[PDB]
Amino acid sequence: SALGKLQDVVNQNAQALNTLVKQLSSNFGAISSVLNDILSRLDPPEAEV
Amino acid sequence: DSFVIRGDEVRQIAPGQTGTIADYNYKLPDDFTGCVIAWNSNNLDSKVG
Repeated sequence: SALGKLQDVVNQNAQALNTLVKQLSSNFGAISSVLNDILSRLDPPEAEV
Repeated sequence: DSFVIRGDEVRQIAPGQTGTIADYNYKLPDDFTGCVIAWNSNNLDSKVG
């Protein structure tokens, strides 16, 4: 634990990147989190929503 | 744009509708602005034969 200050910064940056990438898997109330699935399953009036 | 259609087809003169005259006769855009006007014309556009 001598080098904890640098490792803390590295861990925080990697965790922020992992969280930002992970947030793509969330649908945020939509039917799916995949854009291709929505574009292939629905008409543009509701796919737009 | 003036035409004569059936009574059940007046729902198809709208953005984002699936239907027959919507696809092959008269299509409205999704960003359509304006008014659709429909009235019964059985006394004028109909014959007993």
